[PDB]
Amino acid sequence: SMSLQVGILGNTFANPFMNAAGVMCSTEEELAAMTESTSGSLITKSCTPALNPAPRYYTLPLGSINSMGPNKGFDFYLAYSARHHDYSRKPLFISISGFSAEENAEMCKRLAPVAAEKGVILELNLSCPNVPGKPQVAYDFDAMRRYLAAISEAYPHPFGVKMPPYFDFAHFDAAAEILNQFPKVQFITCINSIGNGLVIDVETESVVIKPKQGFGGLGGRYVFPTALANVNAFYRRCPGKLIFGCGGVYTGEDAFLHVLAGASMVQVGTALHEEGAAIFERLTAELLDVMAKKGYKALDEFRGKVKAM
Amino acid sequence: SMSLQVGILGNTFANPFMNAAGVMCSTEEELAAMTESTSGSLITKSCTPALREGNPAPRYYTLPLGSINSMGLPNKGFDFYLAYSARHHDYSRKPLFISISGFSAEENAEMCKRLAPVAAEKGVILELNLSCPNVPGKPQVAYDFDAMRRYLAAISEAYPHPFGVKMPPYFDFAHFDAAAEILNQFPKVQFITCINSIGNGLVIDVETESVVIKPKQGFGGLGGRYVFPTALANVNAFYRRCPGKLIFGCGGVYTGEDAFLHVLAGASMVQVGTALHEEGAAIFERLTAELLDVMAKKGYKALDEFRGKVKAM
Ligand SMILES: Cc1cc2nc3c(=O)[nH]c(=O)nc-3n(C[C@H](O)[C@H](O)[C@H](O)COP(=O)(O)O)c2cc1C
Ligand SMILES: Cc1cc2nc3c(=O)[nH]c(=O)nc-3n(C[C@H](O)[C@H](O)[C@H](O)COP(=O)(O)O)c2cc1C
Repeated sequence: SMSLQVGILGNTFANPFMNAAGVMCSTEEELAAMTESTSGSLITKSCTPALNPAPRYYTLPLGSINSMGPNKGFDFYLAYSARHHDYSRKPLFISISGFSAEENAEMCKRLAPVAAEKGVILELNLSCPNVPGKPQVAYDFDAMRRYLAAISEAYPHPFGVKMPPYFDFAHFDAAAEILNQFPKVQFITCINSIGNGLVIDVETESVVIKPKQGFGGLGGRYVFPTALANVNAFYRRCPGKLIFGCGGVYTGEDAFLHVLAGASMVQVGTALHEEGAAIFERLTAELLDVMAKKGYKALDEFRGKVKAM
Repeated sequence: SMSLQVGILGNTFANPFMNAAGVMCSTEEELAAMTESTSGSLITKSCTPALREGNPAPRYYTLPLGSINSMGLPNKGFDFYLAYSARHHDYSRKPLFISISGFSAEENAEMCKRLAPVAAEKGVILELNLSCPNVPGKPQVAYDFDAMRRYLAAISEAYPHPFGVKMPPYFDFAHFDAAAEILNQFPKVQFITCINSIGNGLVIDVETESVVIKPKQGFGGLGGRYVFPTALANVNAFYRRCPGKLIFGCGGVYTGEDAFLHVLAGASMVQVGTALHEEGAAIFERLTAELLDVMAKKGYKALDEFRGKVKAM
């Protein structure tokens, strides 16, 4: 009849839904909750080789702002991949975001045998937007290329990159031109949060998060049109790669638009932070309802088929 | 005993509010309606040396939380807005800004040369648009710092008066610092408007499975509530890094509280785009009353008492 299945990266995902990196994925107990949910997959917290002040998160009327910075260290998440994750349940992604090309490369050499033995999939975070002193790596195309070449030399398996939003076609073209030179980059996740927004509270006349003078990354309804644009822009310019959509998903109708724009998988951040892992039962049901009303039987029938006018 | 007055640029503004460039300001009838409204000021549509019809329609679309547009600088031509500044605008009612958006530094400098005598006699104030995010082929000038420096040097040579610049949003501190370092080298840049729309978003209709505006494959500039936290961040980022310039806030203003936050972040004037497109010029009566109500509840008597005073917890 109808299916939400996604056959990519040598895996059959039950549906396109997973958590966004950093949400519900830092403790063993959250990973278990994610693994136990009806999501098609899950991803770990972006980790650093070794293990920001609070409040570092804040629920907004239209979404969220965050200045998280915090992880249990690479060894923990590599261990969770090694012999703690139930792969018969769903595939697993691990997010890494070392502070240099060398840290990332070192971490990948370590991951290589786990990935080969267990099937865990690397997502390299080039876009993280609260790193004090270090702007988004992918906003500096010379640094982008150096990271991607370093990882490609150190890592034998395919991997993905999590990208910041871009806001004009020259940057979309330049980024896609670089990514298209690295065959091991098999997927691109669009988008990380929109960086360095600022939220102020009317009553207290104060910023709502402590680090970085209140500047933090935006998620949720604020970022949805930007996320769709980036998904579609890279879908069009990187036809040899998969696009994962991330940003602004609250309903199956939101997920439908991400897929229409080009998304293979659909990550859920702010809405999952608010709803918990039961959201995935609602999203799959809502996605299927939209498809039923349109007569679609599989995602491959409309992925990327947004009609221009 | 409370006041919304703003004393900047040699004028007294009755209040901080004005239209955002491009909204309700393209024809004489719209400019007259802005002048008759209670806004403290107004600004013309960004103009080119010649008249332009702009991008094919539909090119504007109302979103749940704001708007998307790819207008493409439809405008009556510089000569029209110059004549409005010189001969029709009632300066006893309120000050006037003229926005210009030539396609090259030389286009902009020729327009400024003709504007200069009108600015000297009548007092119209120039806003240079470096951020227009829908001109097919031409990317946001202020996203290329070499072009930005070139445009500013060209206008500084051509134009004798202080002027302002309308800026695209930035999203990291390296870019905030690069832009502010350039701006601080041009003494004639006296105000900075943050922000123009967030460029090249994309909206798709679920029912039709197609983009909602025609140009550029449906990609267009976002306005309205989507952009509010980004707009506040840009206002405060430049407020901090350009202490010798005024900051004008633009983006996401639908209420007097939204305007209060802009001023708290450092805005001297507050521009209103999407919300004004939807409500019309009566919005300014509501915004002033709402802003006065926020200040009454806090004991503020003037905007100088809290402008820029956001507390970093
Ligand atoms: C609290 C929080 C923590 C996050 N941590 C990470 C992270 O560690 N690595 C990463 O690549 N993205 C991180 N993100 C960004 C999300 O993965 C996602 O890109 C963003 O929130 C937009 O999705 P949304 O609109 O569904 O929230 C984080 C987001 C939030 C709100
Ligand atoms: C229909 C429309 C036309 C616009 N035209 C211009 C323009 O000609 N020049 C300019 O600098 N900005 C233009 N803008 C951008 C607005 O001035 C403003 O920066 C943006 O809409 C964000 O403000 P808002 O959230 O209040 O809408 C236009 C915006 C819209 C929606």
